[PDB]
Amino acid sequence: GGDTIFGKIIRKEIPAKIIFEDDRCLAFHDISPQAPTHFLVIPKKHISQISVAEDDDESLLGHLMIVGKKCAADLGLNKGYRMVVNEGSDGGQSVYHVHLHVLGGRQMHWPPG
Amino acid sequence: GGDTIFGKIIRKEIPAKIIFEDDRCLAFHDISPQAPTHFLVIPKKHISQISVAEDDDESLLGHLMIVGKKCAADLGLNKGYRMVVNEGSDGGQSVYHVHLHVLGGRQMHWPPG
Ligand SMILES: Nc1ncnc2c1ncn2[C@@H]1O[C@H](COP(=O)(O)CP(=O)(O)O)[C@@H](O)[C@H]1O
Repeated sequence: GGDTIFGKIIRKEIPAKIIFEDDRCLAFHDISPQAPTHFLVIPKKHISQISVAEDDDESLLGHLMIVGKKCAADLGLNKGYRMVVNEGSDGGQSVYHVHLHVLGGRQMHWPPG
Repeated sequence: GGDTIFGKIIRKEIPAKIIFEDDRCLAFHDISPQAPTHFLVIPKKHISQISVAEDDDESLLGHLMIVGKKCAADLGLNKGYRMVVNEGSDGGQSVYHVHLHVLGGRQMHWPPG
């Protein structure tokens, strides 16, 4: 689902510590975590960045989060966590396939970067 | 609606520089801005934290995101931005009512807190 490394991972072309999968997304642990628990929830539809998402991707986008809070519960993150979507340069996006970051396992700080 | 500060704002007790509103959500500038452009998007129905959210609130959550991107774009955050949702303790939540954070203007750093 796309011409980025997230696509290769979705296509099972390369490995990722896969956490959850359904027909429209895939959750896996970040290869370079910034917290004890750091995983990603990505959709299989190739949306490059959130600013490019359609009104018609609303449920899908909400699914990513739904999936996000579920998988967090199942990783023993009962004390809280932070969810992050980055858009472009200023935002710090590393891969141009939209995705949700879920980080837990320590105190997250303010500001959020 | 709500008991919280955000319930007070949904019910116009205290004003807010409203960027957007609809039947489902409300977007307003943050009074403790962490970047040049820093705004919040809360749903009008009371969900206090993301872990108590049902699969039913999926499109409403995708909607906060869709509106988030709309507003960032309407407030001209063309270089990028970052959306952050805070969960419980570890997440740094004090305001117990679901809310999407949108930050822009400056370069956002990694890790996100
Ligand atoms: N009257 C208000 N108008 C706009 N934003 C507000 C108001 N009161 C509180 N907020 C904002 O609520 C946001 C914080 O919510 P949380 O992320 O859940 C908790 P914390 O600030 O402890 O990290 C802050 O950015 C703060 O400025």
